[PDB]
Amino acid sequence: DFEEIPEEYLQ
Amino acid sequence: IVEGSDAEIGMSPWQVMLFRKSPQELLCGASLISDRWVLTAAHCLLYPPWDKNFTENDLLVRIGKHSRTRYERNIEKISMLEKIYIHPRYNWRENLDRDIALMKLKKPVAFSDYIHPVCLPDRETAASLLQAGYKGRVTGWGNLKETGQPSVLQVVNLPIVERPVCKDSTRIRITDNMFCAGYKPDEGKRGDACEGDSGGPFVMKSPFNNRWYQMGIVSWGEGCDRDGKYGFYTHVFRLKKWIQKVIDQF
Amino acid sequence: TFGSGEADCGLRPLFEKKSLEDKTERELLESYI
Ligand SMILES: C[C@H]1CCCC[C@H]1Oc1cccc(-c2nc3cc(C(N)=[NH2+])c(F)cc3[nH]2)c1[O-]
Ligand SMILES: [Ca+2]
Ligand code: NA
Repeated sequence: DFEEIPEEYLQ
Repeated sequence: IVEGSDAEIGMSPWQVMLFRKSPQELLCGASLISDRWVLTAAHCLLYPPWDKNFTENDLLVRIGKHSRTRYERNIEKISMLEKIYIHPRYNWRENLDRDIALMKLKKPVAFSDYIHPVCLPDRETAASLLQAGYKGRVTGWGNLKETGQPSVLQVVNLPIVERPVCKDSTRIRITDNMFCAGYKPDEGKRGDACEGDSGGPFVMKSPFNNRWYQMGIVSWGEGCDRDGKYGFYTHVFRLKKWIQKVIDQF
Repeated sequence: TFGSGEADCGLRPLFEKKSLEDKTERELLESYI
């Protein structure tokens, strides 16, 4: 249920 | 947190969320003590019995949050880790004695109305505040019941308990590096931290200088809010010299 | 540095800094006698 975060933070 | 309430916005600006990148999930709570250091419980990162050993690259730290599941655009900051340091004598084999770890962030974070560090206690403050009967506050996005998760940060205020009482509530060997807190069965009030809360802060407000100090880290408990049981926390002041050392060495 | 912490540690922007109290901090202060 966590909303996605900016791809930039996975890397 | 069990029998706690929703926090107010900016009530715990030092609360941090350890987030796993794959799966994307809340791992533990943590606290912001500098603009580059986060403090948590070592068992959230290394716990061999269950094959848990996370490294820098598997975690994300989210600061400035209120909602558990939403990406609070323009409010929270997400930092990557540079290094993780676990206490050299962390005891995962027997009782989680010295359950503390420090995480260095890749870049410093900027403070805001929602992001601000907590103070670490000094001998005098520890001395005067860590007395049975005195209440502290715990926060987190952990379970609401033993056996679901809340939408926002929860908070609960609990009294510190006399060490004898703590030792007589369990079979585990309690050391001087832990303290326990919670209401007694004959108190009416309830409350406790629970799964998902591990790693977060137990803080107290000094009546001398009005500042919030982090006296403990959520470490363990048997069940959540069970009667006759208490929550145990890492005694931050006793491990402070270790904290200072890694921070002024790295 | 530590001893206390980031110098301005423990003072919340939305509370201490504006002289506003949160809804249950008084509980804590009252337990210190
Ligand atoms: C999230 C992973 C990270 C790696 C290994 C520990 C595991 O975390 C956990 C898994 C299952 C339960 C807990 C947990 N139960 C807890 C209960 C209490 C309590 N006072 N009643 C507490 F303070 C912390 C807890 N933490 C917990 O922290
Ligand atoms: Ca004063
Ligand atoms: Na209890």
